[PDB]
Order: sequence, then C-alpha cells, then structure tokens
Amino acid sequence: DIAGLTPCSESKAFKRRENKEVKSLQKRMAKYEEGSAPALALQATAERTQKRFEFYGKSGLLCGNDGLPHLIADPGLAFRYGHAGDIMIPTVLFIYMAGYTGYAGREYLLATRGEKKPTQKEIIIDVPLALKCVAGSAGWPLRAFNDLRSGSLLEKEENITVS
Amino acid sequence: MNAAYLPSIFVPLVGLVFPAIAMASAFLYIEK
Amino acid sequence: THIKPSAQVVWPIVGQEILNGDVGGGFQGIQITSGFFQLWRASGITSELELYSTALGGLLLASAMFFAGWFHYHKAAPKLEWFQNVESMMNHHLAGLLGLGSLGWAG
Amino acid sequence: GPKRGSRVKILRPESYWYNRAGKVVSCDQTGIKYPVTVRFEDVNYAGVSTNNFGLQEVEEL
Amino acid sequence: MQNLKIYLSTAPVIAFIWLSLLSSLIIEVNRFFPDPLIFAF
Amino acid sequence: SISESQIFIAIFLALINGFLALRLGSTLYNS
Amino acid sequence: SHNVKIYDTCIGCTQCVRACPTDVLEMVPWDGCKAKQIASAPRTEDCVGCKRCETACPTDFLSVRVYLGAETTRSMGLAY
Amino acid sequence: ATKFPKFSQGLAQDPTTRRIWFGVATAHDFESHDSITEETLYQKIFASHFGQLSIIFLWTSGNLFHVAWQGNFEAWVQDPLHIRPIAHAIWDPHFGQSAVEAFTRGGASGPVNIATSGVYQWWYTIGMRTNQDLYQGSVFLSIAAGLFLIAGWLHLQPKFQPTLSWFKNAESRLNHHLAGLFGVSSLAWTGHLVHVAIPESRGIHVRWDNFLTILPHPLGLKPFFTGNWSAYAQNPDTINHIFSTNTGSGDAILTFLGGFHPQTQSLWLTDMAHHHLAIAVLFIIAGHMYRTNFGIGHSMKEILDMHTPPSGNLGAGHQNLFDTINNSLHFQLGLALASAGTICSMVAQHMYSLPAYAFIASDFTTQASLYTHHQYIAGFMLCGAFAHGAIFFIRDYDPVANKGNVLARILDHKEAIISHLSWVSLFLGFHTLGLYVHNDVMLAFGTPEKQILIEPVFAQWIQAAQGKSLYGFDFLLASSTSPAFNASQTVWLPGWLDAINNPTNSLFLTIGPGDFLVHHAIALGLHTTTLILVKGALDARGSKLMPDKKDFGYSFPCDGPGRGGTCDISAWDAFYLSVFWMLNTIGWVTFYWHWKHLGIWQGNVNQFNESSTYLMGWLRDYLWLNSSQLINGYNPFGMNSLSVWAWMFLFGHLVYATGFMFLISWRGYWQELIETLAWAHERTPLANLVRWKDKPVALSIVQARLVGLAHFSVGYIFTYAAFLIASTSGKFG
Ligand SMILES: CCCCCCCCCCCCCCCCCC(=O)OC[C@H](CO[C@@H]1O[C@H](CO[C@H]2O[C@H](CO)[C@H](O)[C@H](O)[C@H]2O)[C@H](O)[C@H](O)[C@H]1O)OC(=O)CCCCCCCCCCCCCCCCC
Ligand code: CLA
Ligand code: CLA
Ligand code: CLA
Ligand code: CLA
Ligand code: CLA
Ligand SMILES: CC1=CCCC(C)(C)[C@H]1/C=C/C(C)=C/C=C/C(C)=C/C=C/C=C(C)/C=C/C=C(C)/C=C/C1=C(C)CCCC1(C)C
Ligand code: SF4
Repeated sequence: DIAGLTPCSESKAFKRRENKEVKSLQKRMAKYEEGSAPALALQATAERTQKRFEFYGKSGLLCGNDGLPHLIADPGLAFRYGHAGDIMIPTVLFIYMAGYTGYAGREYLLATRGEKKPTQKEIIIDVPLALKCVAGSAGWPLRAFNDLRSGSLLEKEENITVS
Repeated sequence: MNAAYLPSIFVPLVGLVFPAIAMASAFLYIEK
Repeated sequence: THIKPSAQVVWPIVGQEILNGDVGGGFQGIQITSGFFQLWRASGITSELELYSTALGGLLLASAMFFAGWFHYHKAAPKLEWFQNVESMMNHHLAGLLGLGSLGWAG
Repeated sequence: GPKRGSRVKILRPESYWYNRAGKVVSCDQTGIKYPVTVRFEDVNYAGVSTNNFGLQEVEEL
Repeated sequence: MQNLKIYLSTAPVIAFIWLSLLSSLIIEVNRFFPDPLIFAF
Repeated sequence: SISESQIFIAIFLALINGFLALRLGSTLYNS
Repeated sequence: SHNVKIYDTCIGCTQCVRACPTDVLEMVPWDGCKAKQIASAPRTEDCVGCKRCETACPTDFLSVRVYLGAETTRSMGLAY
Repeated sequence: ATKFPKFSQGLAQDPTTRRIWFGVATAHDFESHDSITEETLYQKIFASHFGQLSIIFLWTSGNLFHVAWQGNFEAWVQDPLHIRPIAHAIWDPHFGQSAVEAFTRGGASGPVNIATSGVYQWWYTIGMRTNQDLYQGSVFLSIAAGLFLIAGWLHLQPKFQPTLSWFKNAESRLNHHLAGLFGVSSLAWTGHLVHVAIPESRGIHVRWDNFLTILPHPLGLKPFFTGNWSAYAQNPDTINHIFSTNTGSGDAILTFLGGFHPQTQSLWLTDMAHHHLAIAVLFIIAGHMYRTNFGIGHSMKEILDMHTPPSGNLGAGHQNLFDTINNSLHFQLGLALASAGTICSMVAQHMYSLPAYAFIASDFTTQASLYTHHQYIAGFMLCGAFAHGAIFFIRDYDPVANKGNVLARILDHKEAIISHLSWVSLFLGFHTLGLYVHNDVMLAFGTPEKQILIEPVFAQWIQAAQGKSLYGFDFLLASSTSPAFNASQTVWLPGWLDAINNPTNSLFLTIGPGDFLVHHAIALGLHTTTLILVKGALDARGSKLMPDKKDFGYSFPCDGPGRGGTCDISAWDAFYLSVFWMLNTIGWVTFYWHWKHLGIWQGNVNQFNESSTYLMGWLRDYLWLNSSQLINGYNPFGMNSLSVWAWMFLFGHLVYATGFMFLISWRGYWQELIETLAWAHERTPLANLVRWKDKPVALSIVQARLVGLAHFSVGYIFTYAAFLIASTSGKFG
C-alpha cells in the first residue's frame, strides 16, 4: 500500500517476528517445572507479548519488508490514509506536555521576580507559589496568545547587546 | 620498463641525501 | 560446582525482565561477580536465617554509628589534646583493632 | 545634574549593564570626567556591582 | 518544623522528589498500559 | 615498454623545472 | 616587549600597582579623578603578561588592558 | 633583520625557539610583515599562484609518468575488469623475501601498489591505449608548468610588474574567466571528445598524426552551418555497443540518451560531448555581461547599489559593498573557498551515482577512495571559508562605510542567528540520539518490534517525482499521465528511467528507516559546525565578556584568568573547535555512504536497513566484519597483501592518540619540566661544553592546539583511509 508498505496484520515477516519470539521463550521455560515461579514468570511474558502483536496487527501499523512497524510524518498522509496516531496526534500531546512545563516556568520567574532578592527565591522554591503557577499554567495556549497580542510576552528592546 | 636501475639511485638520494643537505643548510640559516 | 551465583532480581516492568538469566536452582536473576557466596561458605553460613541476622544486626549497628557521629560532634566533642595522643591511638589500633580482631576471627 | 537614587538607563557601548536599569548612588558636583556612580542589582563578570559613568551616557528613566 | 520545611524546599530536594513522582508515575502507566507505540486505544 | 631513451629526456626536462623554481623562489624571497 | 596602556576610567585604587609581580604600574598623581590619582606604566619592558592587573581593576570595563607584544629574555621570564 | 624570520622583527629578535616555530607558520601571512604596502602584497600573492599552479602540473606529470613507466596500462586496457591497475613500485631497502613477493601483485615483475587513486580509468574513458600516450602527455605538463615558473620569475621584475589597480579590476577578470577560462575551455574539451575520445570510443585510433585526415562525423559542417542540427543526434549507438571497438556502433556525435552505457555502466560519451558544448555556449554568452574598456556592459557597484529594497527591511541594502569586497582580500577568499568547497562535495555526490568514467562501479574500491576524498577536502575548505570570514570581520571590515548595509544588519542581530542555530542543533541533538538509544534498548531486550522507525516519506516522494516506481505514488515522471512524462518522453526519459529502475547502479539508492535517522545526524553535524563558525565570525568583533577582540589581534591565547577566566576567547580558538565537528559530520557521511554500499556491492540490502537503526549494528556489523581482514596483515603467521594497511591503521591511532597529549595537557606543566632539564644538561659534565643558542621553551599556547589538531586529523584520516581501502580491497564488495 502506502510507500510500498503493507499493514502489519497482513504482513508476513511480522508474523514470523511474533511467532519466533515465543518459540525461543517457551523452549526456555521447559527447563522450569510449574512449581517454580520462573515457569510462571516466563509464561506470563509469552502471553503478555502476544497481546501486543494482536494489538499492533489490529491498530493498522505499516510494516515494511523487515516486518517492523514504521510511521509516517506528513499530516496529509497520516490523516487521509487513516493512521495519524503515530506522530500527528501525539505531536499535539507533547506540545501541551512540554509547553505546560515551559509556560509554568515563565510565570514562576515573574511571580518571584519583584522582591528584595529574587536569587534566594530561585534556589529555595516556595512550593505554594510554584503550585499556584502549576495550576495557572493550564490552558497556556490561550494564555500565550494573550501575552502575545497584549504585548506582555516579549521584553521588547531594553535587552542588552554587545557592539 | 628498461630503466630499472633508477630507483636504487634516486630513492636513497631523495630519502637520505637531500634530507641530509636540506637538514644542514636549513639549519645554518636559522642563526646568522 | 554448577549453579552460578545470583542475588539481584529485576521487576518485570518495561520488558526488562529478560535481564533475569536462567542460572540454577530453579531461579532467575543477575549473575554475581562480587563473591559473597564464596565468602559465606567459608564463614560457615548455611541457612537464610544467618543472613537476616546480619542484615538486621548490620543495619542495627549502622544506626549506632550515626548516633556516635551525632554524639561526638554536637553533644560531647573531644578536645585537641585528645586527638593529639598518637601513642595511645597507635597502641589501641594496632592491638585493639588488628590484634583482637584477628583473635576474635581466629575464634 | 542627575540626582541620587533616581533610576537610570545606560547606553555605554562596552559594559555589562548596557541598556540595563540602575540606581545612582552618588552624583558629584565637580569637573570629573566620569562623575556619576550607579549601582546595579546584577553582578558583572568580574563580580562588580557598581561603576562610574559619564554624563553623556547615563540617561534617567 | 519551620526550618525542616525550608530545607525540603531547596532545589535538589524538589528535583529529587518531583522527578521521583514523574518517574514513578511514568513507570506505572507502563504497568497497566503496556507497550504504547502509537496513540490508538 | 617506454623506451629507456625517453625516460632520461623527461628526467632532464623535469631537471629544468627544478632550476626555474630555484630561480623563482630566490627572486620571490629576495622580493 | 609587552604593551600596557591606561585609560580615563581609572579610579586610582592602586589595586593594579599592588598586583604587578615585576612592579611595572606606578601611581602618578592626577586631577580629574575622585581620589585625584592615576596609574601609569613606565616599564613596558618588565610587564611579563600576567594580566594580574586586569583582574584587579574594580572598574566595569578595565582601566588597564595589557596587549601582548613579542617576548624577550625578561618578558619570557627565563632563568635560563 | 638578520636572523631567520626576516619578515618580522618581533620574531627576528627572540632568544628562544619560538622564533623558529612561528617563523615557519607566520610566513605565508603577507598582511603582517615589516612594511608591506598594498601594491607589494598583491605581488607576492600573484607570484605565489604561479607556484601553486606549477606545483600541480608536476604532480600530475608524476602520476602520468609513473603509470607510464612503473605501472601496467596495456595489460589493463585489455582486461579492465579482471586485472588491477598498478602504481609506482615499492623500493624499500627494508623487506624480507616474503613481503617483496607478497607485494608483487600485478602484471609487473617487482612489488607494486595496486592504485586506488582512480586516475587510471579517466585516462581510458578519455582513451589513450598506449604507454606512449601517457609519456607523451606527461611531458607537456612538465613543459607547461615550466612556463609558469618562467612567468612567476617574469612578473616580479620592475618592468613587467603589474600595477595595483590591475589587480583590483574585477570586471575584466569575470569577463575573461567566465568566457575565456570557463567557456573557451569547454569548447576545446568537446573538441577533444568529438575528435579523440568519441571516435576512439568506437575503436578508431586518432592522434596528432592522423588527426585532421579523418572526419569526426560523416557529414561536414554542412549541417552545422545550414542550421540543421539533427544529424549529429540522428544515429545514436546500440544498447549492445561494446566499448573501444566497433560493434553496432552508432554514428552520432552530439546526443543524449540519458542513463548509462551498459557495457561500461558509465555515462554516454555523446551525452557528455553535448554537455560541455552547451556549457561552453552559456558561459561565453555570460562573459560579456560586465563592462570593460568598450564601455558596453555593467558596473558591479551600480548593479548592487540599486538593490536596496524599497521598504527598508534591508535598510541601505547593498551599499558600499563593492568597496569592502574589492578591498578586503579575505572577503574574496571566504567566498572562493565556500563556493569551491561545496562543489568539491557536489562532485562527490554526483560522481559515485553518475559514474562518468568507463568501468568504474565495477572495481569498487576506487569509488570509495574517491567519494571520501572529495567529502573531506570539501570539509576543510568550508571550515576555511568561515575562518577567513572571521579574519574579515576581525580586520578589514569597516562599520562606518558599512553603516546600514546588509553586513551591518547581521551584526545588529548576532544572537538571533546564534540562538536559533542553538535550537536546531539541540533539537537534532536530543531526538536523533534519543531515537538511536531507544532503538538500542528495544533491540537489547530482544523485541525490535518496539522500535521507533519512521519512513523517510519526503525523499521517497522526491524519488517518486524522479520516477522511481518502487513506491506507490505516481506523480510527475512516475505517472505516465502527468504533463512531465509526456514532455520528456521523446528525449531523455526512456534511457534515464532504466538506470533509475535497475537496482544495481547506485543512482537513487532505495531509502528507509536507517537512511532516515542518519540524515538527521548529518543534518546535526552541519548545524553545530556552522554554529561554531558563525559564532566565531560574529564574535570576532566582540562579545559581552571581552569587547576588545577587534583590537586585540585575531589569534591570541586568552585575556587571562580574570573576570571569570577567559579561555579560547578568541576567534581562532572558535574555528579550532569546528574541525573536531567537521571530522564527525564528514565521518558520519563517509561511514553511512560506505556501509550502505557494502551491502549493495555484496548483493544484500538486509545488512543495512535491518541493523542500521540501532547503534550496535554500526559497531557490531560494519566495524567488526571489516576489521577481520585489516588486522591479519601483520599476522605472525605471515604477511598478507594488506599488511601495508595493517601497519598504517596502527600508525593512524598512534598519531590520533599522540594528539591528545597536546590538546589535553596545557603549557605551564611542560614549561616547569624543561626548566629541570635545561638545568640538568647545563650542570652535567661533558655536556657543559655543548650548549644551545636558542633557549628552549615550552611552545606557545596557540602553537600546541594547532599542533594538537594536526595530530588529531592526521590520525583521524589514516585510520579511516586504511579501513576503507583495505575493507574493499580485502573483500572486493
Ligand atoms: C601543509 C603542511 C605542509 C605539508 C606537510 C609538511 C609537514 C608539516 C610539518 C610542520 C611544519 C610547520 C609546523 C608549524 C608549527 C608552528 C605552528 C604555530 O605555532 O603556528 C601558530 C600561529 C601563531 O599565530 C600567529 O602568531 C603570531 C605571533 O606573533 C608574531 O607575529 C606578529 C604579527 O606580525 C608580530 O610579528 C609579532 O612580532 C610576532 O610575535 C601572530 O600572533 C599572528 O597573528 C598569529 O597568527 O598561528 C597561525 O597563524 C596559524 C596558521 C596555521 C593555520 C592552519 C591551521 C590548520 C590546522 C591544520 C589543519 C589540520 C590539517 C591536518 C591535515 C591532515 C591531512 C594530511
Ligand atoms: C522553565 C524555564 C525555561 C524556559 C521558559 C526556557 C525557554 C527557552 N529555552 Mg531554556 N533553559 C532552562 C529553562 C527554561 N528555558 C534551563 C533551566 C536551562 C539549563 C540550566 C536551559 C537551557 C537552555 C539552552 C541551552 C537553550 C535554551 C533555549 C530555550 C528557548 C527555546 C526552547 C527550547 O528548545 O529549550 C529547550 C530546553 C532545553 C534544552 C533544556 C530545558 C530543560 C528544562 C526545561 C529546564 C527545567 C525547567 C525548570 C525546572 C522549571 C521549574 C518550574 C517551577 C519553578 C515552577 C526558550 C526561550 C534554547 C534557545 O535559546 O533557543 C532559542 C537553547 O539553546 N535553554
Ligand atoms: C581498643 C581500642 C580501640 C579500638 C578498637 C578502636 C577502633 C577504631 N578506631 Mg579508635 N581510638 C582509640 C581506641 C580504639 N579505637 C583511642 C584510645 C583513641 C584516642 C587517641 C582513638 C582515636 C581514634 C580516631 C581519631 C579515629 C579512630 C578510628 C577508629 C576506627 C578505625 C577505622 C576503621 O576502619 O574502623 C573499622 C571499623 C570496624 C571494624 C567496625 C567496628 C566498630 C565498633 C563500633 C568497635 C568500636 C570500638 C571502639 C573502641 C569504641 C568503643 C567505645 C565506645 C563504644 C564507648 C575503629 C572503629 C577512626 C575512625 O573510624 O573514626 C571514627 C579515626 O578517625 N580512633
Ligand atoms: C581568457 C583570458 C584569461 C584566462 C584564460 C585566464 C586564466 C587564469 N587566470 Mg587570469 N586574468 C585575465 C584573463 C585570463 N585569465 C585578465 C584579463 C586579468 C586582468 C583582470 C586576469 C587576472 C588574473 C589574476 C589577478 C589572477 C588570474 C588567475 C588566473 C588563473 C586561475 C587559476 C586557474 O586556471 O584555475 C583552474 C580552474 C579551472 C581551469 C576551471 C575551474 C572551473 C570550476 C572550478 C570547476 C570546473 C572543472 C570541472 C567541473 C572539474 C573537472 C576537472 C577535470 C580534471 C576532471 C588562470 C590560469 C589567477 C592565478 O592563478 O594566477 C596566475 C590570479 O591570481 N588572472
Ligand atoms: C587557498 C586557500 C587558502 C589560502 C590562500 C589561505 C591563506 C591564509 N590563511 Mg588559511 N585556511 C584555509 C585555506 C587557505 N588559507 C583553510 C582551508 C583553512 C581551514 C583548515 C584555513 C585556516 C586558517 C587559519 C586558522 C588561519 C589561516 C591563516 C592564513 C593566512 C596565513 C597562513 C599561514 O601563516 O600559513 C603559514 C604556513 C603554515 C602555518 C603551515 C602549517 C602546516 C599546517 C599546520 C598543516 C600541518 C599538517 C600536515 C599537512 C600533516 C602532514 C602529514 C604527514 C606528516 C603524514 C593566509 C592569508 C592564518 C591567519 O591569517 O592568521 C592571521 C590563520 O590563523 N587560515
Ligand atoms: C560524543 C561526544 C559529544 C557530545 C555528545 C557533544 C554534544 C554537544 N556538543 Mg560537543 N564537542 C565534543 C564532543 C561531543 N559534543 C568534542 C570532542 C568537541 C571538541 C572540543 C566538541 C565541541 C563543541 C562545541 C564547540 C560546541 C559543542 C556543542 C554541542 C551541543 C550540540 C547540540 C547537541 O547535539 O545536543 C545534544 C545533546 C546531548 C546528546 C546530550 C545528551 C545528554 C542527555 C540527553 C541528558 C543527560 C543524560 C542523563 C540524564 C544523565 C544522567 C547523569 C546522572 C548523574 C543522573 C551538544 C551538547 C555546541 C553547542 O553548544 O550546542 C548548543 C557547541 O557550540 N561541542
Ligand atoms: C562568514 C563569512 C565571512 C565574511 C564574508 C563571507 C561572505 C565570506 C561570510 C560567508 C561565508 C560562507 C561560506 C557562507 C555560506 C556558505 C554556504 C553553505 C553556501 C551554500 C549555499 C547553498 C545554496 C545557495 C543552495 C541553493 C539552492 C539550490 C542549490 C537548489 C536549487 C534547485 C532545487 C532545490 C531543486 C533542483 C532544481 C533547483 C531549482 C536548481
Ligand atoms: S587601573 Fe584599575 S586598579 Fe589600577 S588604579 Fe586605575 S582603577 Fe584602580
């Protein structure tokens, strides 16, 4: 299909790749009589591993010749051809994960800025003031636009330069 | 190749002799 | 002569339980190069109960040291003259630690 | 000219406080080349928190 | 208790405590929801 | 297969390219 | 011989002159200073290049700046 | 000045050996001497170019002459595939009976070097087929070079010494170098192709004897002058055409069929004859652009000065640049290396995939030894393009006349450029390494199914536009419908779609997950190399720490351990750090090129795209298998024919490892050590009588780093030069 790939469920080497692991695993657990937890621990992993195979085959990942599932970047490809969960969705997740801690770091420096000596306030955090920021940081996309358009996000031209 | 005796003549001259002279003369010119 | 030494055991999560090697005695864990097992045989330690008794006793006397550490700085701290006695200190370390500590072990 | 305690911005090209606010600790009434003395909460590379400037450079805000 | 808090508010303490709250959480998310390659569920 | 005669012709021809450098390098360093 | 030159910015703190291990910088009296004192470098001969001067200047950007020139028997500090 | 460094009296008088060391390394810097006027500075330069230009020719006449004399040619010409080209013989007084014999591999009697240079085919695909031709050719370059050493001597005398403003006339050079140097040469070269190479490709011997008795084409110039130009293109060769003979040989001269020449698996010659003949016509037209004595043309400056955009986004735009450029040499040299540097690489990108010469991509190891040459030699040239970019800003840049220019706008924002390169280089830093590590762990714990693998979508779709049909796309040349395939269907599509779809030739190798992850490392290496160099240029003037660097010199050790202990504060030390990255981002390339090809030369695509993702395959597969052949050279059981490289590969490390002694251990330690020795030698008996003139001293700060980075590179090159050659010479792909 896409890019000369095939869905991993209808792949073949992928099916080798799944059923070659259990063999090497089970031939190993034949050395432990069931009265041993190692007989159970190995068993539980073989059943744990097969779950993910039926998951990867189902979810529709694309395995190339090797049988290993690949991904696809472009929105116009992921979206239209149906699998965007590889990056396109989690690339939104991350930004909200990263910007949240990103923007929660900016407010704290603002709130702790005006004082007698902000320095000791950076070493020793007052967690309540940091908590009020961790709370306030949520919905940073809407709070970033506003510091952006109100003009309070940038520090403008009093920055220092050299020559 | 018909010239075969040349390398035995040159290589020692260019691997030793010239580096012997260019070692001496280039030295004496460092201090005057 | 067969079983290889092992202590550390790896929790199953994150697909890392493969680190547990098939070793011996129906067990899965990391190899040991430290050499505790081949000491504990030479100390005449057989059951697991001797080990718990050292673990606790070792962890108990450890707590006695930090109290000694607290006690000899904050509470009762020797003076300079006390640390200036080498010949006492050397009589004791050489006889007390090494002299008695060898007999005790020779016993 | 400029007065003590009032905030300042510094346009001196070579400086660690160039375009950075500072508070005058003292201004001399004299003919000194560099009469005004400012003070900055920030620290220089040298560890210097104070410096003398010229009237042409210091500007009060 | 005054001064015990201020110490617990030092930089390396929170750096330890708060990462060990992520680390633990991110570890256990993988305990119940194992092997998450793509967001498909 | 190159004739032994040609060989010395070339080596002598490259011998002149040794003097024209010495004449250059002098005049250049002498400046 | 190294070059050392001094600028308007001096406060006359003498903190340079105390630094020089060869005692190059020597305080010359002056007028426009707050303390009415200015350093100066009569010997560019014996500046070794330590730049212990430039570390000592309390001035924001230095009143002394050592410009390393060529290096002689003295300015290499040779015992040989 | 009496003593050795005659050109500077600061060095001329030094009691120590630093007079000696700098005397060598300060030589070629002509802006710094006793008194160098503007006129006499251009003099020594323009004389020196005669030096470089003459040195090259002799170097070529050597290659020609040796192959003509100590090497085999005819025997190779007969069997290009099944026999090895030979280079100069191995003369060592040091050998045993075994190593002599083991190195006599070839057609010759004595021990010789199989020549991996690659020059040996470019003679045959131009075509010669006698050792006489090589000797005949090796004499000219000896003669011709003699003309410059004459010219070099000839232009330094007062009479023929050219005036300064002769050098600064930039509209005459361009007109000449474009049309005369570039263009006219391209004519002559198609002249050579049509008259010599192409007929000799079909097995017709033409030399300076029979040259003008034999038509290159059956027609005359009738078709050329009537205006009818499809005759020359009318009768191309056959697919089964056998090279250097006449079998089904087409009659055409100027054609292009695209694709290769399946016997030689190289480019069609008529296709090249058509090429240069077009380039000849372009330059010759483009050399009349700039004005000369005849008053018709353009003025360089009044082209520029009208380009300030009518907004002010660029402010004054290009204004007084033709001042800075035509005055600053280093500015002109920064462009020269940057322009020529990239092309060196561009050569290497095309020349493996489009193997112009006949019967390369057959013998493999002469591609590897080349592609790496032109990547490294392209690396150094760019790192020098930025250095002289810094020497520009540190010295001959003027902020006054440039006020509001485009150069001054960049210095106005230094950080933006510096800061964003610092973001891109970190992004590629964490994520590219972060994936290799993730892929490693997943394959360590035994499930590769968990790996992060991304398919390089774009460069796949780019190859789809190119028309590689292995993918599912069909846009432009891939789709027979698109208004592209229909346009070129008549000319270069039919051939060039065979070469791209016949997965033997390396044209557009199929890409994949390993291909994806590497191109980001490559992309990483390009940014952090620029990030360093772009910094050293913009901070050459000054930074917040030391804003004197404009007046403190260019290359200086430091400002001393004040105000935070400045070290490497200069702009030379900034460049100094680029080389270390230059040698990675080139090392990553030349690795990634080698081991993608190894699998393809060895007939398997699965060694790479399987194990290419995780970093162990690079170590476990590419490094481990290749090393087995190299280390057996010096084997105590006997000498292999790779024992040459087995030794050097060790010589490569020991220099690299020596290089750390200079980079790590700094001076003050060694200066106190020499003190103890100059005391011992001084007060010891029988050595009292023998003493030094120049008092020994631990060499200068900057001197060591320079010496240090030399060892680092010389060692970095010889290992990979030995590993590459002796891996493909041991296996033969
Ligand atoms: C190509 C080699 C030929 C073929 C090989 C032959 C074997 C090589 C044997 C080595 C022979 C040379 C050894 C040189 C060591 C000395 C280097 C040194 O102390 O040199 C340091 C000098 C010292 O700097 C100069 O130092 C000068 C010192 O001042 C002097 O100059 C002042 C300027 O007027 C005044 O005159 C003053 O009186 C006087 O003191 C000034 O400071 C100059 O401004 C400053 O530039 O630095 C310089 O200028 C730097 C100039 C070098 C830049 C090139 C560096 C490139 C690094 C190599 C790249 C890796 C290559 C690996 C290749 C591997 C593949 C095979
Ligand atoms: C939370 C505060 C904060 C914020 C808002 C930023 C924001 C920024 N940094 Mg940054 N940085 C920070 C902390 C922060 N940084 C710290 C603590 C360090 C190291 C000690 C750095 C080191 C750093 C470098 C070296 C670079 C940046 C860059 C950047 C810019 C691009 C973003 C990026 O890719 O960074 C990527 C971030 C990193 C590589 C490291 C960040 C590591 C985390 C985020 C620091 C921990 C945050 C802190 C614990 C939050 C406490 C919250 C609590 C008190 C309430 C952006 C302006 C880049 C730049 O200028 O490009 C424009 C750049 O080159 N920063
Ligand atoms: C028989 C008498 C005796 C003994 C056994 C020791 C034993 C020891 N002394 Mg010591 N000491 C003594 C007399 C003695 N001292 C006297 C009289 C002086 C005065 C000059 C000192 C002054 C002195 C100094 C200044 C230092 C020591 C240190 C040490 C320890 C050696 C470091 C080490 O590896 O320990 C190995 C540890 C073990 C083998 C574990 C056994 C430890 C247990 C608790 C036995 C300790 C007995 C000890 C005598 C205390 C008993 C009295 C107390 C319980 C009331 C060791 C515990 C060093 C040390 O560790 O400081 C804390 C050290 O720096 N001693
Ligand atoms: C037609 C007239 C003409 C011609 C032929 C030349 C020719 C030359 N001049 Mg020149 N000059 C002229 C007029 C001319 N000039 C005039 C009128 C002036 C006064 C304004 C000057 C002023 C002048 C100066 C001041 C200097 C020169 C220099 C040079 C030399 C440059 C080095 C060189 O050849 O690069 C070799 C490069 C090529 C032959 C082509 C390179 C093209 C690109 C880079 C690559 C293309 C090749 C191909 C793709 C690669 C494959 C190669 C193959 C082996 C595989 C060259 C001999 C310089 C020199 O060397 O000093 C003598 C120099 O310093 N000239
Ligand atoms: C045509 C290209 C070209 C030209 C004309 C110049 C010209 C110049 N460069 Mg320059 N440069 C170039 C390319 C070029 N460079 C490239 C490609 C780089 C990057 C590597 C540099 C990096 C560079 C730096 C960093 C500096 C210069 C400097 C200079 C000036 C003085 C050079 C000097 O003193 O050398 C004199 C001769 C030597 C120093 C010879 C030293 C030998 C070197 C170290 C190589 C040793 C390794 C050797 C090959 C190993 C042999 C292996 C074997 C034993 C097995 C001069 C204007 C210097 C300058 O202007 O400072 C003010 C300076 O500091 N250049
Ligand atoms: C393998 C060795 C190595 C590595 C990894 C780096 C990495 C880096 N160099 Mg560097 N460098 C090196 C060798 C190396 N260099 C050498 C030999 C030289 C010659 C002197 C230089 C010279 C040099 C210069 C001159 C410059 C750099 C720059 C950079 C940065 C480029 C951006 C990047 O890729 O970030 C990727 C970053 C990483 C891969 C760091 C990985 C560490 C992980 C992600 C975090 C820690 C892991 C773990 C949590 C630690 C646990 C520890 C334990 C106590 C808990 C980066 C930090 C440039 C820079 O500043 O960039 C902004 C720059 O200007 N370097
Ligand atoms: C730092 C320094 C000191 C002071 C002055 C100085 C100018 C020297 C300054 C600059 C130094 C240097 C070396 C700067 C830049 C170096 C570099 C990396 C130059 C490379 C530029 C690359 C360029 C354009 C590529 C442009 C686009 C290309 C090919 C592709 C075109 C095309 C595409 C993409 C598809 C095929 C067909 C078509 C349309 C032709
Ligand atoms: S130079 Fe710096 S230190 Fe020496 S006197 Fe002037 S100000 Fe005080």
